[PDB]
Amino acid sequence: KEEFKALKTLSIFYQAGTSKAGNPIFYYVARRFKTGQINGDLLIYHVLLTLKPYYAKPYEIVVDLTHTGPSNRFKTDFLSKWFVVFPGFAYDNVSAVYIYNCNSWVREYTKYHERLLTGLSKRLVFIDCPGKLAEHIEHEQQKLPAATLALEEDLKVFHNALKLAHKDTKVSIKVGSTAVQVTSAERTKVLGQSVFLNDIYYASEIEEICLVDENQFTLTIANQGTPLTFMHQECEAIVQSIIHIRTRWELSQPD
Amino acid sequence: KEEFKALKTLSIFYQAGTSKAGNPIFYYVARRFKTGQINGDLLIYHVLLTLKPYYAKPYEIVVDLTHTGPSNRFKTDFLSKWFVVFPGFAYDNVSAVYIYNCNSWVREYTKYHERLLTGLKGSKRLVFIDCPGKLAEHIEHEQQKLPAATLALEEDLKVFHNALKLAHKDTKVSIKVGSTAVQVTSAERTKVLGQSVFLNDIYYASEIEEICLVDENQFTLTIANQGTPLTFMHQECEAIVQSIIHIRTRWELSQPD
Repeated sequence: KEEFKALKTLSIFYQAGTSKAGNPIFYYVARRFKTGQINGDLLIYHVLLTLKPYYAKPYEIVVDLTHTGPSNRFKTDFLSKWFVVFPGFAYDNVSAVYIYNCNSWVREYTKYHERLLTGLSKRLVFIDCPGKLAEHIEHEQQKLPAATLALEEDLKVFHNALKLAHKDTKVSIKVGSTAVQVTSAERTKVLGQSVFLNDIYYASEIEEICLVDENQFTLTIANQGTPLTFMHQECEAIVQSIIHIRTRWELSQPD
Repeated sequence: KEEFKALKTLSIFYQAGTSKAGNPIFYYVARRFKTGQINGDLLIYHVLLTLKPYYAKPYEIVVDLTHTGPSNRFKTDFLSKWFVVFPGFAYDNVSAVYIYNCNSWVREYTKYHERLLTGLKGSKRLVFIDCPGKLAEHIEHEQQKLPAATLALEEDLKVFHNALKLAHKDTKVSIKVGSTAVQVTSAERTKVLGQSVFLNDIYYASEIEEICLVDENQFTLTIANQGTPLTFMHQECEAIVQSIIHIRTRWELSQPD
């Protein structure tokens, strides 16, 4: 009764709204699940009791993947457990699954767990732009977490950047007051589908900001051994942006 | 060596500038020391080694008491050790101690440890400072170097001027709401170590647990880890609450996952 009550306050999984096709919607906020902190069974049970009143009828799911990383992963055994516990009709009634803010780590996780994720049917809809969600759920019916919605406000956008790696990738770098977002300007495949990835780095994860030259800068990210390196005609302006953002953050942290 | 080297990185005690009387200036940032988490002797050693080159000649200290509370206290035996660990001349050589942002808790700490602070009460060398400007006056052509976090609390402030903090004894205060904190600055003076000063209590958006509008003229603030809630009276309470709710919401929207 202790930890279970808590999962509801957390808002990891909750019902809210109705889709344009008339089905109740549920939101799964991936970053709120902490692999080693929260007990798997409790989450499964909380999801179960939330969906139970509805899953004998058509329903839809919005998976909010913003900022989802290894600390939010479903371990191999837990992942497969998810596909066995709910009755069969429960899985059959999911009319659509909307994937929001899919990113590089999640893409790798799906490749590694590819054998199992095969089940996911033209039911998977990747929302490559916060606007396209409207094409399925009227704006006023939407209930993505306020903290997710906040990441889209007051962005300074730099198009035509190039992320350097074994394979270079064209990207847009977006600096907001609390985070840096690097969005692919080219599609990759995630589960057989072509989508735009959106990697998010909170000011609090940016350990170092280096300006190499007029058109190249790097970012050292907590828990990532290799720096992120980018090229752009306005790298000093991009570096200034990120420095201001991280400085405003540091000046607001606990004593 | 790995634990000691970190103290310099924490920026608790640092040198910066020269007074108008021509003496180096050192900054002690009170809120940056956390009792029961930092070997007390290590702070003394870090302070000792940074004053060593200068304490044989007159020097000055700026103590930033911004947001200082019980988690930053000098325990009795540690507070005592600070009076016996330095070379005699090192104390006499302290030409002045500027005290910035003294607050209610520090005032109480001072009454409670009155016995060990006797030699500070009524000292001509303790100068209580109101704003970064008055401190800069004593420093070379106004070149104060208070921590940037302290100076950020000073800008873009919405100020409510004639509020009344309610208690057994009511207090005239001005309520200031900034993007990251709320400040309650006394309008009347009180004694601290024998001097009549203004107190500035600071509450970070993160400590603001609950906000309640009582009447059109009254609101309450519940601060984390402080039992008694704060209650104020003022004609524009609806607006004071609206402004603090905004500041709190923005903070909540940025917490970790």
